[PDB]
Amino acid sequence: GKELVLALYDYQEKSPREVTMKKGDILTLLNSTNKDWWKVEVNDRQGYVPAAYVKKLD
Repeated sequence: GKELVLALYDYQEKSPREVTMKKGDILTLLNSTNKDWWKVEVNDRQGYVPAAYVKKLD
């Protein structure tokens, strides 16, 4: 995915499939098909984070 999202809160990964982000991070939204968890790229890391904890930039 090429779209960007702003991390609204800090979030430490709770499972192997999740990824960690700091508030203010600009992440690349890879997949937003799931209503609750969006897959994002945090710099050079990849995984899921709660959709409600990020904000699409467009």
